[PDB]
Amino acid sequence: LRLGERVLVVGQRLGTIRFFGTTNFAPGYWYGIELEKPHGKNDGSVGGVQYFSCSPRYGIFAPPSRVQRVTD
Amino acid sequence: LRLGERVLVVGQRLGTIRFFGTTNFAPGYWYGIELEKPHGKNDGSVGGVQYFSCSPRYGIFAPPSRVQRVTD
Repeated sequence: LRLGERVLVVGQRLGTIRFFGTTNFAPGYWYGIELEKPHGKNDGSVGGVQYFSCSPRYGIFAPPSRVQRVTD
Repeated sequence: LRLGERVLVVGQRLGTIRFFGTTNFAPGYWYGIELEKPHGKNDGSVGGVQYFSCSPRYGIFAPPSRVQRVTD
């Protein structure tokens, strides 16, 4: 890992669960989460299909394997 | 994990290494990274102390354990 190298940084963002269920963008069950900061990718909808509703950029979707309670 | 519950979502952000070295904010060696999106926490400095320089919010710092090459 040298200077200039493109990388991926692993981290956690705090948010609130606003949805859990199947979706159109992918198989499986997904949590829809509203972050505290504009670090998200959507407003609760994906490709026009709504799942939950929040301000643009604060919305995000993640599989159970990437969601954990703060108290854990 | 019910609706309304506050949680932590684990994810990865893409970025470029712009620094590696010791710092004032904490012991150990830290990578300073400039993300592609305003999802960071600083402009390359922390508490007035500069390490690298980038636009506000695109800068972030992370320990070796949380940084990985894209090709991995």
